[PDB]
Amino acid sequence: QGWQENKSWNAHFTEHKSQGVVVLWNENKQQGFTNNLKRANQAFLPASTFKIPNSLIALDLGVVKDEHQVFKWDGQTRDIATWNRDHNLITAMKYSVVPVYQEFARQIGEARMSKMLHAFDYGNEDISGNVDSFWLDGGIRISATEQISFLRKLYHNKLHVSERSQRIVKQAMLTEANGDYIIRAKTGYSTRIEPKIGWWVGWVELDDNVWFFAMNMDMPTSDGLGLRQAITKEVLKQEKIIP
Ligand SMILES: *C(=O)[C@H]([C@@H](C)O)[C@H]1C[C@@H](SCC/N=C/N)C(C(=O)O)=N1
Ligand SMILES: [Cl-]
Ligand SMILES: [Cl-]
Repeated sequence: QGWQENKSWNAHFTEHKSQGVVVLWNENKQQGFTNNLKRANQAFLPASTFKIPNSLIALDLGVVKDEHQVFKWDGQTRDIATWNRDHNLITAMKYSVVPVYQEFARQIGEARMSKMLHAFDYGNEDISGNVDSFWLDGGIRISATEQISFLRKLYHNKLHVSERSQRIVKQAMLTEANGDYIIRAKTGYSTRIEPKIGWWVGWVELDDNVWFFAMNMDMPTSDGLGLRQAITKEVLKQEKIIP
């Protein structure tokens, strides 16, 4: 089997009248768990979770000099208000500012974007579509288990980019931390192509172990976005990963 199936986590999806998959990886024991082995291997558009490889590539090619470089707002008012201001790599990740990352992809270019995604072993490695939207409405597809594989390489500094690039991106992935755990992660909301889904991918660092996770769920409207982190934390608590 490889992966173990734990159907009891479906209770957390059903409790919120939702459908989806959570995948966990225990790094110390090299064991994986999921509520749905089939959906765990189903490949979707990455949407904003593609900000992780896009950040790595932009840094390594010097499109982004460091996490303090300011990317000026282009003056075009967009629907998410946090986008209509200047950003650096830290705040553009936090607020998931698409137009900044679309400019990164334009500067990287089709040829180099394709070779890096092949170097990364990322999903189906297919960038067909527009250079600045293929991860939103083009041909790239990645499963939850494939996100884990990619994230594990990032955690260990094993992707073929500089160690510094990988350290900066993991810094920008910082989402939450207390005296018990650190979460580094990235959210995604795929809306341009059916089915609309939400993503949350990353890992939980403990004193003696790290737990990688990748989840996606059906997201017909934006009012459910909070359930990405809420369902994931319910699974993490049930498995006694976080208190
Ligand atoms: C990437 O996944 C998304 C981009 C492609 O639009 C961004 C946008 C936010 S959600 C939009 C604000 N919702 C309000 N209700 C996002 C996310 O939260 O994952 N990623
Ligand atoms: Cl994006
Ligand atoms: Cl940090």
